[PDB]
Amino acid sequence: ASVYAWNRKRISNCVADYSVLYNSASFSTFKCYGVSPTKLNDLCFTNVYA
Amino acid sequence: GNYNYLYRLFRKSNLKPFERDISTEIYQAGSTPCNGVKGFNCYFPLQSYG
Repeated sequence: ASVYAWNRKRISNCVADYSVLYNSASFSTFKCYGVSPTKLNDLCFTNVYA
Repeated sequence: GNYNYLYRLFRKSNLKPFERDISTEIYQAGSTPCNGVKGFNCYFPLQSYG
């Protein structure tokens, strides 16, 4: 979508293996705030959003 | 923003009590052979509050 109307995906009821993202060197950036990216594969959450 | 004040962002293991660690070698955050060069998964280990 256009940025004035940004598009959200609900992530639920699945295993979030972020390791494909950790190795996705085609990303011109992969910043994180509050939490380190490498830690994410140890975690659990009620809802996740993109 | 004052960039003279620094914290280590990440480390290979926890500090022991009153352990002091001043080393600034490039942190390998993933599969990348970092070889002492900044880049994807290859980071300078300190950060600043600014």
